Amino acid sequence: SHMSRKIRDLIESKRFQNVITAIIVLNGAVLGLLTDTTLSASSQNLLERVDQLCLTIFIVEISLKIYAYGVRGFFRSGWNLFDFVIVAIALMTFRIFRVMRLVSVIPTMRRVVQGMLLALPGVGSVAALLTVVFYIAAVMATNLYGATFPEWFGDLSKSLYTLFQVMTLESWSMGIVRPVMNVHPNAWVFFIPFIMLTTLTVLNLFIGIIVDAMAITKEQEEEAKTGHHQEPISQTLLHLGDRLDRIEKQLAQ
Amino acid sequence: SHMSRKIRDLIESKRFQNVITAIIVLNGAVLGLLTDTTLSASSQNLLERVDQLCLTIFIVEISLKIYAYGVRGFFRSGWNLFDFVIVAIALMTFRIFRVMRLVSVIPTMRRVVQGMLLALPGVGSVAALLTVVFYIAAVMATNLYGATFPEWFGDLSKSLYTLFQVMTLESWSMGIVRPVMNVHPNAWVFFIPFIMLTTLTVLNLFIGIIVDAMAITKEQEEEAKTGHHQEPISQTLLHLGDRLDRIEKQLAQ
Amino acid sequence: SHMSRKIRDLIESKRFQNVITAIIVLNGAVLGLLTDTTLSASSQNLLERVDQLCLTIFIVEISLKIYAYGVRGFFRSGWNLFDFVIVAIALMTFRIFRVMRLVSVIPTMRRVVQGMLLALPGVGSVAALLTVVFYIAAVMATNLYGATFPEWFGDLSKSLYTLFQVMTLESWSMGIVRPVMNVHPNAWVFFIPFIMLTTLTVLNLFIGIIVDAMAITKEQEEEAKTGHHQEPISQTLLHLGDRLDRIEKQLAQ
Amino acid sequence: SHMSRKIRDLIESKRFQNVITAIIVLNGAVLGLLTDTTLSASSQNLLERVDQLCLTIFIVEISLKIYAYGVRGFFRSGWNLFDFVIVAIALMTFRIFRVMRLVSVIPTMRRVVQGMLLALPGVGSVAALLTVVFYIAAVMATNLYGATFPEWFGDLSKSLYTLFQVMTLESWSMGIVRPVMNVHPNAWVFFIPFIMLTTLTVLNLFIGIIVDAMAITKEQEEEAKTGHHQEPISQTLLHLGDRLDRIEKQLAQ
Ligand SMILES: FCOC(C(F)(F)F)C(F)(F)F
Ligand SMILES: FCOC(C(F)(F)F)C(F)(F)F
Ligand SMILES: FCOC(C(F)(F)F)C(F)(F)F
Ligand SMILES: FCOC(C(F)(F)F)C(F)(F)F
Repeated sequence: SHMSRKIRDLIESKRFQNVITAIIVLNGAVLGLLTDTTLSASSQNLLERVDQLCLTIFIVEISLKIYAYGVRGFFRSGWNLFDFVIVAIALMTFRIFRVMRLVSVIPTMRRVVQGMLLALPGVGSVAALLTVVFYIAAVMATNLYGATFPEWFGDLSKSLYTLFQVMTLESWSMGIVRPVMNVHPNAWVFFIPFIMLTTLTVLNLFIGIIVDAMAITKEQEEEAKTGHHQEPISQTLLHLGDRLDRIEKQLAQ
Repeated sequence: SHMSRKIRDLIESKRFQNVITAIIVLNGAVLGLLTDTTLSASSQNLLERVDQLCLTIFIVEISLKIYAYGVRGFFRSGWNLFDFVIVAIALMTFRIFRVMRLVSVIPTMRRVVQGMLLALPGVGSVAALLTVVFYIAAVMATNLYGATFPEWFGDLSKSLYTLFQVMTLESWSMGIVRPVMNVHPNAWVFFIPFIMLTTLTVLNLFIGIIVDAMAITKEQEEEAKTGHHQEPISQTLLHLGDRLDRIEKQLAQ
Repeated sequence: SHMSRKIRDLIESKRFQNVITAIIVLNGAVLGLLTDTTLSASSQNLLERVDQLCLTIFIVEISLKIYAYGVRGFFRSGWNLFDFVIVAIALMTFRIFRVMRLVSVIPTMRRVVQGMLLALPGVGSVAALLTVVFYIAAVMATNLYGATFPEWFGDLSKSLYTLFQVMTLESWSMGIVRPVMNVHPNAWVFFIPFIMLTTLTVLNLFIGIIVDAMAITKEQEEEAKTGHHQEPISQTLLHLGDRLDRIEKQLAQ
Repeated sequence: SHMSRKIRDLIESKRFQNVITAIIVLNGAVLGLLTDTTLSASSQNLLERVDQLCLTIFIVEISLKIYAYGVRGFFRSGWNLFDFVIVAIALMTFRIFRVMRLVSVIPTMRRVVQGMLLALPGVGSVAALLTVVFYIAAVMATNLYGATFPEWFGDLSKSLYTLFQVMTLESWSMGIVRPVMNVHPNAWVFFIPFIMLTTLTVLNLFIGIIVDAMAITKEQEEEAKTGHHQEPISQTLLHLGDRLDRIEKQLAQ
């Protein structure tokens, strides 16, 4: 109980964070050195020991945490969970994902990610509309072009892949649409509207995420530093209205 | 009259919407399975029955609607009409367009689309300017390059297609402009200004649609949930001016 | 003097504008039909008469204008001048530029263009910075790569062209930078920073034009329709401060 | 002391600035003429004298400055330092960088750059997140594809280069991902999420820089011209609250 408190004070320490950071980076650097195919077996052996170590430190850390907060207190945070899964999973193939923990552990990084996650609900409808345009476009392109262009359109999967490439504008004309039009001369009537509508919609999607993510992140940075945020101008004005109701009611008296 | 009301209450139900949704998706999934060229004839036969069914359910739905609102009440909504045409047309070649009904039937999706449609008027002039730049650029490119580069510029249609590809930046240089400059060394004086002006204008077009669409959609989401929207800060301030005129007029008294 | 006034009333008419519009479009459509290389000589002859006619109507129009406003009144407008040059020039090679007159004659189109022109001053410094980055990058790329890659970098002109292509991201890697790195393995140290800095700066340029152009255009549309614009919230608030100074000064009394 | 003041008045002069500008441009134009490989040795000799001259003028300038402000006063400005290094370095290989001095010497250009530098801190976390996604993606692509695609993925450096090309969307599909999928058919499960996440994040990075840079630059342009800036609407409203507290406190009296 005094122990809990002294440990929670270690954990919530800034030096302790710096140390977990340093270990994430180290574990990351070593997984990077291990991509190098030319390494001696002793080189690889060291590196792989450096990694067992990193992972052991994380076990202690997570222990120090589940303890100083209890099972239900730790698992109350999605970040703790994420930290827990990522570390636990290594105890049972892309280990480099452990480097994501730079996000869970560094607060300003965590707040960028939380802004983005929190913005996802409010673009869900733009994303659904994009999804529907894709699905429809892919069925039509399969039926229209699948028999004459089967590597690009031969089945629904192929069509979706190709249309995604088309929406990114990558070789959409020299590589896809001009060859298509040599066999189907009006194919531009399909492809040009597809491009116009998906590029508009995907930028609508991007801009909505970003504008909202940034506003959320900024409120969170405010709360984290002063315990509150700026009131919306919206509600500042309403309050000004209140002081003017209590002046018109004191002026009638 | 009590029937009408009990049916309108079915139709406007949330369970009924969920069911029409489920049928759109089903009809959609089956039109997707039917792109698959390898299907047995019995497989295709089933799928095609699953589709007759979906379309029959939509007939009933639309019936339940034209009735519970009458001919003129139903046809008062552009969405009802859209629903009606799309379903009626199937009763007389891209049937997959029926999946658009996910937009007409799901309200938050409908509001995204309405925001976009409603924003179109206020960019009509940017779009016209883009149209004029294209038309002019295509006439000039036809006259300048049509004889030496006829696959890309040989007629007005070819020129427009090529210029659209150029504005999207797709192979504009390695694939179009460098080959053009080997014959017409100053062609960069045409193509580089075209690119600068159309990319600026089309992004002006995109940003205007999106900024307006989003503001409209957000007002509509507000009205749908509370029957009104936020007053513009603009007009909140004017009202503050009013309470200050009735305080300066009570203070002169 | 009464004539002047009755003519100025014709000119400023909405039917007269519709008629000049109709003639611009006609002249435009015919210059378009004339790109078609397959035309009979009689077909071309007609079309070319349709064009002499269009241009004659414009002479009358401009006459009706220089008269009903006098030499100095007409030439007081940049649009009148533009109209005058474009029409006069045809009386002494890209005639299709006459279609620009759709912009000079249609007011909502004119206001889009005026917004863009008026926004140019306030991005002049971002544009200059882009210009400087290009100039410097092109000198360095010429010296670094000109001897080994002379078609892309062999002189300053070649370098600028190539770098413009690189900033648009068009084949920048498969077509330019990977071949360059086969001879100069660290060339990515030049090209990747160039891309990062020019794409950031050119989007800064684009966004500044567009945000300002749109705000200006919107003020102009306001003035054109009601003779004034919205006061900036900025100055609305200052005025609110004024009414509160005359309430604190009446409250001290 | 009177000398200092009369020299500081020269230096801070508008004619003196115009003259340093003119010399930067000249030095720049000559370094440009010197890229031209065809020059006579006498042509190159002149040009190289024109450059010694330019650099001498800059020595005097910098002297006139270090003097009229003293060692610690001059070196108090990052721009003076930059000017000093750039000029001093030439006294000990990309000399064309001297043209950057157009930025240090022209104030509206300096303010664009200061806005951008000052905005960098507040996107540091978005940039770090992009850095982490890249690092992780490059380790995984090396392990997944390095043995079968070693020119693109054969080591970490190769992977990062390729992924940067992929994020710019340049030939990402016809040139990289389709060839990859012929050997590793599910590679789209890696590449398409990479593209979606990096393009979203890099645009978040770009938009944050630009929005902040522009706001900072605009405040700086305000201060430079009137010695102060616009107060944030934020704080204008708070002040309005103050005058309403001194009216409710005078109205209770
Ligand atoms: F070598 C490691 O550095 C990386 C990481 F993740 F390991 F820390 C990074 F920071 F660049 F991303
Ligand atoms: F298989 C069907 O799913 C699609 C649709 F339209 F049919 F519902 C979608 F939702 F993904 F778009
Ligand atoms: F055939 C003519 O139509 C064109 C123009 F300019 F001539 F009017 C346009 F409107 F599309 F641009
Ligand atoms: F020839 C010189 O002109 C250039 C510079 F930098 F030298 F001044 C520029 F202005 F275009 F960039």
